[PDB]
Amino acid sequence: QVKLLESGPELVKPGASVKMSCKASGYTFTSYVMHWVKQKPGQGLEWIGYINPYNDGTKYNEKFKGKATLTSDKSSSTAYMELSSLTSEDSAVYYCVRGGYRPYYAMDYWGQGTSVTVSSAKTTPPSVYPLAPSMVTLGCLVKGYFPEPVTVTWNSGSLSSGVHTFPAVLQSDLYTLSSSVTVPSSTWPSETVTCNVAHPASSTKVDKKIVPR
Amino acid sequence: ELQMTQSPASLSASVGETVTITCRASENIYSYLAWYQQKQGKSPQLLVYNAKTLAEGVPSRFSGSGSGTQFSLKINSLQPEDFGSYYCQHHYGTPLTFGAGTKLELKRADAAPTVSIFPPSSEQLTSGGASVVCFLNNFYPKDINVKWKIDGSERQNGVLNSWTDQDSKDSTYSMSSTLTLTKDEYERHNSYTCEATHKTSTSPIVKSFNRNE
Repeated sequence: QVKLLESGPELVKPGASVKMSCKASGYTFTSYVMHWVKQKPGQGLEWIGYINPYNDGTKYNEKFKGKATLTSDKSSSTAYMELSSLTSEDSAVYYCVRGGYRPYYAMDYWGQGTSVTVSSAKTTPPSVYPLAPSMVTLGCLVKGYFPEPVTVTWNSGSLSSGVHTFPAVLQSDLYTLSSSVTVPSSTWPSETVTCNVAHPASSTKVDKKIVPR
Repeated sequence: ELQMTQSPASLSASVGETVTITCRASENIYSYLAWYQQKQGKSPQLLVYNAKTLAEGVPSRFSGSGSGTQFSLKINSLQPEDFGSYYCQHHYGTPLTFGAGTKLELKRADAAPTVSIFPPSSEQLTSGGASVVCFLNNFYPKDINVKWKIDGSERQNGVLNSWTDQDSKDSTYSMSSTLTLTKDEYERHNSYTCEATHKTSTSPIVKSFNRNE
């Protein structure tokens, strides 16, 4: 299978630079060009330019000219994009995409994408606070972490149905999010309920049990 | 540069229903247009290239058409899997410009929220802060207002709100509303009131608790 493998998430300071990677396999790396696409959260897809790994030739979106540099290494089937003088407006998921091979090159293979957060704000774990009052709605509040994302489960995925885990909001240069779980009144608090919060940037895992007050 | 105008931005519809997405090029792009589908949290997927050829796997219900400057994507008899976002893109020449995107959402009947209010957690209190949380769960449509009231006087400062994406099982939305105060300001009052105003009723659904109970 044709497969594109991108570099893990980045947290950079403004004014700095980042360089991401795209490992390509399952086809002749030199035979297809490699495009780069930018997507800010909740927003559209945006084309950057592409590298031709065969002759190292490049074509750029005017707007990203002198923001993004594209490169490739033949020997290791690898595509690279560097972004310089990083501003908050560079905070976005970035994709590498293989270019079709027709006739007319249609973009066909997308990688998982690489997330970049351009902030002076600094890695910070969250505080996890419980939320206790035929159904009961319990909660979990995830306050003051950075950067995104965090993952929430309840009872390590035992409780999948009836969960709402809301999008984080920037609370004074730090993120805040919450999560609700609805379960049968009879089951609680006899059966225990626990929110499992993970913040991979800080390698912190949290586990609040919801105690009835 | 080349300009692509995609319409509409958002569209709603029922399963079994047929919808059309339009894309306008500001210059003759002969027939070099592609369409993509992207679901929340996934990478985009090629649907149509060369303006009307389906990619492999793509259900027949999808159907591209057009030439020169006018293009449209028809999805016949929508299915649950079809809901998500669509993008057009010029694909043979630079710049491989994307449309702005169309978000496609599911219709259901108006639905009142299940509102829950939660008092600041004692653990948060020891940290000097106090967050009052209130969930307005599984409602339709997305428009809703929440009003916060402390001893019966409205409060706008320190209110953060977050809405989920459309629910994939029942098609409702859920909002979370957070009122943040300090332990002092908080300790200085009693009544904490969450009022939800929604086309589903004339009376706001009021949820409340008294700090001293």
